[PDB]
Amino acid sequence: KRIVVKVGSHVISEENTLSFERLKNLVAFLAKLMEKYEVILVTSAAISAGHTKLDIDRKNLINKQVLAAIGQPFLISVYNELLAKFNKLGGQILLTGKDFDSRKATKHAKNAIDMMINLGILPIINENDATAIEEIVFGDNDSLSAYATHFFDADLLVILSDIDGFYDKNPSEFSDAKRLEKITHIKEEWLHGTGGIVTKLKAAKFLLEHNKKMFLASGFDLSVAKTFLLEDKQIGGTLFE
Amino acid sequence: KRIVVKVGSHVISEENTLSFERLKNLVAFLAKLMEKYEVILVTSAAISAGHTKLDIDRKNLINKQVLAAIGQPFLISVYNELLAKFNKLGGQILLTGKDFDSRKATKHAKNAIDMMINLGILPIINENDATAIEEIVFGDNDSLSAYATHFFDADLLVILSDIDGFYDKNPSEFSDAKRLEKITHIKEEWLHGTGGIVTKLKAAKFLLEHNKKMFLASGFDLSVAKTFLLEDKQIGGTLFE
Ligand SMILES: Nc1ncnc2c1ncn2[C@@H]1O[C@H](COP(=O)(O)OP(=O)(O)O)[C@@H](O)[C@H]1O
Ligand SMILES: Nc1ncnc2c1ncn2[C@@H]1O[C@H](COP(=O)(O)OP(=O)(O)O)[C@@H](O)[C@H]1O
Repeated sequence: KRIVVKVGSHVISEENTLSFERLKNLVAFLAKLMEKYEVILVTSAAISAGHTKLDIDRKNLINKQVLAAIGQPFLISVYNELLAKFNKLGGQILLTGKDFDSRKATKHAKNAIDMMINLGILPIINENDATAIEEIVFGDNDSLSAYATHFFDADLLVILSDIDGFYDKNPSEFSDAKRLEKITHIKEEWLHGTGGIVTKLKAAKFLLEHNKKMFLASGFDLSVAKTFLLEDKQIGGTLFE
Repeated sequence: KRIVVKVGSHVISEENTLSFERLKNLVAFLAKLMEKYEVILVTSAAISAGHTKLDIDRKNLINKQVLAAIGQPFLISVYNELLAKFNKLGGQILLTGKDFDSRKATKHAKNAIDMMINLGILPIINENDATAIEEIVFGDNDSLSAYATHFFDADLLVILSDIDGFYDKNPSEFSDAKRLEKITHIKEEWLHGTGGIVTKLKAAKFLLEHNKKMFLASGFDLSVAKTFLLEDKQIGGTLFE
């Protein structure tokens, strides 16, 4: 069983810094996951990381690309210092949605990833923000992680988010919103920023169409994600299957 | 006036370590060039950098991709530590030859690069070894650096190398080999590893055909390159124009 874990920007960053508390917790979780599964990490937050090195505004798209260029290698260095605690290494992979249309590009990427996994190295994927901007504009890697799950032959995508699950209505607006534990179909009526719930549901529709699964849970408190993946009991979050 | 400096793996590597000395020398040189020019760096040695962290056999191709994934971000952090001496930052760009065929990918890349240069950030380009292997197999970024030069609107590509220039015959094999100081045409008759002189000549042919220039010079002794670029005077190397 191979899983893809996707962590959004908010999960690993505050507005002016990286969240070392949350990164530490995530990395300890990934180290444990790696004993039980083959694990691929899809990370965001290169822009946050770059912003710690260069204080320019994030609204302009081209500014975001520059910040990502500066931030990406530093973000990887942070993951590597934290992984060192568990005697693990992380390898950087940059991909775009268009790479996934290419048999050749996908095959080369899968070769590297498969071998990393074989050596117990953690593959860490992010968008190539030099050549593509889709995930910077809208989605924050939700789609990229879904494509990775299918094309690298993983069984499950786990999205760790500031959203703890999918509800019958917006849970931040409506205190009576009820959590949907299981979704087997994504309604078209359900479908610029991080992407919100819509990019999460679009990723799920892609995965459902390729007979794969998605689990949506909190990256702020890892209890639900931990119990699902390590205790095989669902006590929160939404499973799409 | 904009230039690409390409540094090969030999020039910044030793047998089982990075050449920190020659990197330091390179960065000091780049810091002075930035006073006079818009500068783009194309670097190799992600594989050497990775072998420093992971002891697997460098001769296998998929191993090289893995070593590059680990090494690339570490290599960038070493550039950054050296650039901090001049209060400079580097930003990572990963490209492939195939990216250069797409107008959209190249455009997104140039947008980021142009802005980095405006802001004073050094763009540091390498091949994306997840999705392409061409330069790993044969050429060591000669061709990628030629494409970068043309498509990001630089006037001159400087290749820094083992060899101090292009010669009328192989200077390793012949004591009377004469160095050709200026070259106006690439004879088709002149046309796996780092590539030898031929990938350098293919690069020059590409650039002459696009009304651009190339300077082949030593990366071990920077005097010829420094004098050529900072003192507009050729005392060595080969100029292609
Ligand atoms: N039906 C719904 N179920 C869950 N969350 C929803 C729903 N409708 C709206 N939201 C809201 O979407 C918001 C944006 O999510 P977002 O911040 O993009 O997640 P991430 O940062 O992990 O991408 C959340 O604050 C959430 O409250
Ligand atoms: N006509 C020539 N001019 C210069 N070098 C040549 C020529 N023919 C063969 N060579 C060989 O090719 C080498 C340059 O290629 P390479 O070792 O790949 O350089 P780099 O260190 O830049 O990767 C030279 O050191 C030389 O031994």
